[PDB]
Amino acid sequence: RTLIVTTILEEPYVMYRKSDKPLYGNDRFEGYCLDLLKELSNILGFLYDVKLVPDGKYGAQNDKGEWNGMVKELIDHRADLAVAPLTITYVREKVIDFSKPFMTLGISILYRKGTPIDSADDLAKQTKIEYGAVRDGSTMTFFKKSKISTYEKMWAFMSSRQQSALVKNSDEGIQRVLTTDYALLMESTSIEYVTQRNCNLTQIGGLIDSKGYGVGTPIGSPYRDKITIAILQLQEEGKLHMMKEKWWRGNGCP
Amino acid sequence: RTLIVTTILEEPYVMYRKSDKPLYGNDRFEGYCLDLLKELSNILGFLYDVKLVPDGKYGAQNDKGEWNGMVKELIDHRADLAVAPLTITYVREKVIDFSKPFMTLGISILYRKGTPIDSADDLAKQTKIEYGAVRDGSTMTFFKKSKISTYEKMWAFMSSRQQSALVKNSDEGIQRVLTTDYALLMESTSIEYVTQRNCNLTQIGGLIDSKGYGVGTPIGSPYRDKITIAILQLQEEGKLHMMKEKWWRGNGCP
Ligand SMILES: C=C(C)[C@H]1CN[C@H](C(=O)O)[C@H]1CC(=O)O
Ligand SMILES: C=C(C)[C@H]1CN[C@H](C(=O)O)[C@H]1CC(=O)O
Ligand SMILES: [Cl-]
Ligand SMILES: [Cs+]
Ligand SMILES: [Cs+]
Ligand SMILES: [Cs+]
Ligand SMILES: [Cs+]
Ligand SMILES: [Cs+]
Ligand SMILES: [Cs+]
Ligand SMILES: [Cs+]
Ligand SMILES: [Cs+]
Ligand SMILES: [Cs+]
Ligand SMILES: [Cs+]
Ligand SMILES: [Cs+]
Ligand SMILES: [Cs+]
Ligand SMILES: [Cs+]
Repeated sequence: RTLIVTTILEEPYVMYRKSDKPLYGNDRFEGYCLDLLKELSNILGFLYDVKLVPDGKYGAQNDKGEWNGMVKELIDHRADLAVAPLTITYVREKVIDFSKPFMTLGISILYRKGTPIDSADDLAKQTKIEYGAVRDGSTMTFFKKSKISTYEKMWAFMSSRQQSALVKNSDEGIQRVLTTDYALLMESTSIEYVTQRNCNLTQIGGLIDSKGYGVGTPIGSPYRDKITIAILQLQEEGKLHMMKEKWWRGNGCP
Repeated sequence: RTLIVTTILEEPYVMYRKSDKPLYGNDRFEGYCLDLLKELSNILGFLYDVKLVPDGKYGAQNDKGEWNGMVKELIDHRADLAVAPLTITYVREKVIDFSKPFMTLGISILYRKGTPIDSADDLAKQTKIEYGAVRDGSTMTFFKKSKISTYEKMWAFMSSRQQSALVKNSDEGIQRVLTTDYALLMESTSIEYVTQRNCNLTQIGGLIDSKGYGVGTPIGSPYRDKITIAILQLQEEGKLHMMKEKWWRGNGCP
């Protein structure tokens, strides 16, 4: 059987390969998520067809409760699997199925080395350093929904001034941190990838929560549980950690 | 109708409450897993009867391949849920359904403070300091099945003299660490709890793998997905973190 896999460009999970000529089909892509998909397909014995989500989004709900992104692709049975850094969340888990996590992480803070900022409360209690998150992502949703005082304060700040503190995507966020006085609230695995490559940046504080990425399937799909068992096998064999080290490790920080 | 919940005594997850009279029913018990069970039952709206697993085991396979412990209670439909620090593993996930994790953790090392030992490699390359794990637990299985060179060596040591380096339970392991030249390979969440209470002990190195604890249900359970959603809600609200802080915090160490 050939499975249709929805995905999205996101370093280092899914990237365009480098080549002298135009590329076609699955050969267009490489990354952690392509390696994962390869291992899963060998364990479970399926073939696969990788398609970028047409609207370029992960999956959030609008005011009318309608979904977009890779989540909507699954709800509508336009894909068999979503393989991406798709955060397992309460709201998504109500409308699609996820495997157990293939990576665990938490929200943390990307900012410059060598400053007095130590934690999110240090950001919450001031207004000179701007801070925000990718608009409509699981990090933003976390803050919008929080009832913890510090995070309520932070949400009030991020959402002020027509959400001027938010960014459209992680790359925009990375550039804003590098150039201006701005902190990005970012999933810790992406932070690790960034700070391997930008020696002037650092994670600030630890993880403010705990969550995972999981393979998405339509609700009621039989592949959800097979993929879970396959992920646990890869985890216990040390394969997922080897895959992470392959794609994360940078060129060293002087 | 009332759900039967299998569990096991294990500090600080499930413990006998302290009282001046004999205790009965759910009132016998307190701890992280009792708080979790309460929260789950309020979200999902069920009543429950907590029942200690009769053989006092978590769940492992005998040579015939028949299961025991909480895992077997679920297989046999003698319990509806298992709420305990029941590690989510490849072998278990084949025979029962686990919620998504309510806690994430890894194997690490419990040892004495003040020594030059820094990692599992340091242990593996020597014979003066003994080391082991709880017999037939998920940590022992990790070493038993590892194809990583260092962990193969460590397993060879752990299995000599008919497994004399292994212990029957965590308290025996802790007492051996306190009294003799011995390090215990232990789940990091249990190391955190021990080292807040025994000031001469410390965790050595970081986590050598990654995994979670989940709520166990029989394969096919109408509650598995409902419980996963409730866990996600409790995580996102900061309630699991608060519960961990309540039960882990000690006031005596350094
Ligand atoms: C790359 C981004 C936009 C994705 C990745 N996982 C989160 C998601 O699945 O919503 C988003 C990041 C975030 O919200 O910090
Ligand atoms: C307390 C012990 C016997 C349990 C706890 N979780 C692991 C399990 O579920 O197998 C075991 C610990 C270990 O093997 O380090
Ligand atoms: Cl699951
Ligand atoms: Cs090219
Ligand atoms: Cs294949
Ligand atoms: Cs679901
Ligand atoms: Cs700092
Ligand atoms: Cs509050
Ligand atoms: Cs700069
Ligand atoms: Cs209840
Ligand atoms: Cs009861
Ligand atoms: Cs299962
Ligand atoms: Cs050393
Ligand atoms: Cs040390
Ligand atoms: Cs080997
Ligand atoms: Cs302490």
